Amino acid sequence: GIVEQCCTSICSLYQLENYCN
Amino acid sequence: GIVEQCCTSICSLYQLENYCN
Amino acid sequence: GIVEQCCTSICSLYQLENYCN
Amino acid sequence: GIVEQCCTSICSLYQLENYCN
Amino acid sequence: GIVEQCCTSICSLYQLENYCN
Amino acid sequence: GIVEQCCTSICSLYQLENYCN
Amino acid sequence: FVNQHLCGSHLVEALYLVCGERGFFYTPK
Amino acid sequence: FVNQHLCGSHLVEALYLVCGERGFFYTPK
Amino acid sequence: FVNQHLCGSHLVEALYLVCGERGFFYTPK
Amino acid sequence: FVNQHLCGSHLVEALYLVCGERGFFYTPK
Amino acid sequence: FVNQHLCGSHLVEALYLVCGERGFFYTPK
Amino acid sequence: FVNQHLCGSHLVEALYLVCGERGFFYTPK
Ligand SMILES: Cc1cccc(O)c1
Ligand SMILES: Cc1cccc(O)c1
Ligand SMILES: Cc1cccc(O)c1
Ligand SMILES: [Cl-]
Ligand SMILES: [Cl-]
Ligand SMILES: [Zn+2]
Ligand SMILES: [Zn+2]
Repeated sequence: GIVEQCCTSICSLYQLENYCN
Repeated sequence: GIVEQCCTSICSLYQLENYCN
Repeated sequence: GIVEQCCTSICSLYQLENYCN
Repeated sequence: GIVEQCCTSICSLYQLENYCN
Repeated sequence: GIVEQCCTSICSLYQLENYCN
Repeated sequence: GIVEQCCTSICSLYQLENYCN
Repeated sequence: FVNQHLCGSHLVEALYLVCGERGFFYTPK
Repeated sequence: FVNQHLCGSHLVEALYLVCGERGFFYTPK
Repeated sequence: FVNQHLCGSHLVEALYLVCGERGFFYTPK
Repeated sequence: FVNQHLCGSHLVEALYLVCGERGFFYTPK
Repeated sequence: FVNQHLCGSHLVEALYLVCGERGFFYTPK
Repeated sequence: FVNQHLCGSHLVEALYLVCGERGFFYTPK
């Protein structure tokens, strides 16, 4: 999930936007 | 300035990008 | 929703738990 | 204290509540 | 208290130092 | 810059004040 | 409006802490 | 574990900003 | 009320920074 | 006033995220 | 030392939330 | 890189507080 993805590596605002509703 | 523009109304992320270097 | 309920009045931590998964 | 306890290990909201007044 | 003094008006960092241990 | 200086070592409020305008 | 945006920011930080491993949902108005 | 807990607090702040009115679920795995 | 809760959040973050090693006390109204 | 100080805090956090490597400028009123 | 300084900022935010009207002392050791 | 991104978020919050009405540029290098 998001912790694995974005706490091991920076995520941009576009990568983050995948987790949105 | 950014306070006038974005504290009196809500700014999109696009509008916020105006204050990026 | 949580804004109506918790921005118009202050929510306990118990009340906030209503929005936990 | 709290830095030793809770920055070496996660503390829950119950463990944190010990440091309250 | 600090809320009366610093939420009704803006406190300098000097004024905030009054609430340091 | 500031990331090099203050993320490798703590900076006080006085050290930070160098980066101000 | 802005005040709501501000409020929301703090609610998500509080839900993050309260809800812990359960995680949470945030749905604004 | 603390590092992860700290990271997650910023993650949710970032989703709050990026998702806007859409909202989001936070499900740490 | 909520506005005070919000204010308080930011005051504690500011006392944390200002007061440094002395630490601080936070007593709401 | 205080409300503006509060608003500003959240704008800088949002500019930090939005602007990324470009960095940003924050000039209050 | 920076890691600890960052952690402490979240600690105090968390006490602010958990302690509520009781308030708290922050004394880092 | 995440550690640095997290640190930077607190840096800017701290400059916001310390600089006050002067404002600041945030230029990460
Ligand atoms: C915005 C943000 C916060 C935390 C971690 C990331 O990878 C991205
Ligand atoms: C809520 C919180 C913040 C920081 C560290 C912890 O262990 C707990
Ligand atoms: C206030 C602050 C934040 C982050 C790093 C520092 O060195 C100082
Ligand atoms: Cl952090
Ligand atoms: Cl606020
Ligand atoms: Zn706020
Ligand atoms: Zn942090």
